[PDB]
Amino acid sequence: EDVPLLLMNPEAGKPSDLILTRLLVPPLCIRPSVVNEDDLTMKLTEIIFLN
Amino acid sequence: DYVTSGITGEPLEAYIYFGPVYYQKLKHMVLDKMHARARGPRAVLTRQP
Repeated sequence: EDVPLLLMNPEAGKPSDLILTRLLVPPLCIRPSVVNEDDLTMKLTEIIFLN
Repeated sequence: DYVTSGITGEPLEAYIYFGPVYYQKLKHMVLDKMHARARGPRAVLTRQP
């Protein structure tokens, strides 16, 4: 009931979704392996390492 | 100068102004600027030429 007063459309999002606890990785066509590797690949590797 | 036309052989009505002027060839030649592309190499990331 109190979510539209936070001006969020509850069909397009929920307030629980602003905190990420799972994280999509982009496909290989978005980060080309011969640029060697793209910066997003390194940052994702470091996130896996810190996990 | 009184100047005769080379095409018709008849002289010209107005006089023509001859003299040696120092022209200098600049580096912008058309053989270095003519360019075309049908289809060729594209970028890897954004697949456009």
